[PDB]
Amino acid sequence: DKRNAEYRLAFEQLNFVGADSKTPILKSFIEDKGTRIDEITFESMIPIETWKSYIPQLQTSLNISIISIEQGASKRIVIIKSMAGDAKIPKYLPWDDKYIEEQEGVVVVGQTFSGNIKIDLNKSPHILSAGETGSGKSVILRCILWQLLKQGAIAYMVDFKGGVEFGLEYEKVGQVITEVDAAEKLFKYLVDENAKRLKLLRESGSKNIGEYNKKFEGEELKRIIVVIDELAELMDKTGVDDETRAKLVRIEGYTSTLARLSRATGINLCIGVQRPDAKVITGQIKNNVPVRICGRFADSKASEIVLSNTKAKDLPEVKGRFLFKLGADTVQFQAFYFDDDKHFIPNKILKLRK
Ligand SMILES: Nc1ncnc2c1ncn2[C@@H]1O[C@H](COP(=O)(O)OP(=O)(O)OP(O)(O)=S)[C@@H](O)[C@H]1O
Ligand SMILES: OC[C@H]1O[C@@H](O)[C@H](O)[C@@H](O)[C@@H]1O
Ligand SMILES: OC[C@H]1O[C@@H](O)[C@H](O)[C@@H](O)[C@@H]1O
Repeated sequence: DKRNAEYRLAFEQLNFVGADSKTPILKSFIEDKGTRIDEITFESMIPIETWKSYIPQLQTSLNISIISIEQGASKRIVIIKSMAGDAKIPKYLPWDDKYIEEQEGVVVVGQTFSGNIKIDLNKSPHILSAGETGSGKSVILRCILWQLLKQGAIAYMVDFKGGVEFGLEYEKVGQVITEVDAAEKLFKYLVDENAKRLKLLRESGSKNIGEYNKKFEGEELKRIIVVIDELAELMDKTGVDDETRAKLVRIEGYTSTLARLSRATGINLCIGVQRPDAKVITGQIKNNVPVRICGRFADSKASEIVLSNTKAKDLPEVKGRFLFKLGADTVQFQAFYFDDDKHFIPNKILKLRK
């Protein structure tokens, strides 16, 4: 057993032995081939505090990035959460207009171990971005929005916090919705537009809008991008009056309809969530939004609501580091940093539209 031998040598070189004069014995090594976050279990007579003093050295000796070291079942077992030293992903990756894909509908959200995370909205039509305050889960949505705007999409932005998350500059490129009445009128219009698009597809014998657009020289349907800054603002009906609750009941239905039926019509939903709750990230939403982008959560319950797994509690504490899920994949990636002050240039969008 080569690996066991290598570790024994690395610890012997450090004279890293317990009160029994024994180097740590390797017990388990559970590896995640998607996130590249391993779980390394050891049995030693060495206190956890000595292991933590050796973090810098142990990283170089074992050639791993240590995320955490913690005590297990007994004060004789330690668990190391780590990534291999050869599993390099940047800790900082700024956005560059060079990452924009020429293929209409394709977006790039960041970098994984080998290459970029690309989402084809013609295949995976909706994106859910989950993350706590200061994670950068909204930076991802504005990045996606930028790329789609650069490809000539029509945009709608939903933020009931008076549109702070999308100021005056965003209003030059699209409609910023800040009230429940405007959201109800918007979502009703979106369900109706979607229904008109479906009948165009059925009538013309087209599989998607791309095919329909080939058939009609001057009647081209544009991709509609809808950015919902906070899903809970639409889904939580508590503490509102009878009238407002009924408006939110109806918006919940329009959103369900859109997520389910807007697949080949080019009407994409990019939803932000801060607090994973099954009353917000509903069975209907989860079943119809294939892409999940997830920041680090301390509670495995929060991660299970978003990803149907506990991997988001294992993420490194690096700002911009996220998990990407599409079907069977739960992949670690460093999101591009889309800085509004440097990167959101509204006049480039207005020039390209002609
Ligand atoms: N992709 C990223 N790469 C590096 N730093 C990032 C990234 N995203 C955000 N940050 C930083 O982390 C902090 C996040 O704050 P904001 O930029 O306001 O994020 P946001 O996208 O609006 O996210 P929240 O969840 O809604 S506060 C800032 O100090 C950013 O500089
Ligand atoms: O869904 C497609 C994506 O799958 C991921 O597993 C890969 O790491 C990405 O590079 C790719 O774009
Ligand atoms: O909010 C609904 C309205 O959205 C606008 O962007 C459209 O141009 C209108 O036709 C529509 O009635």
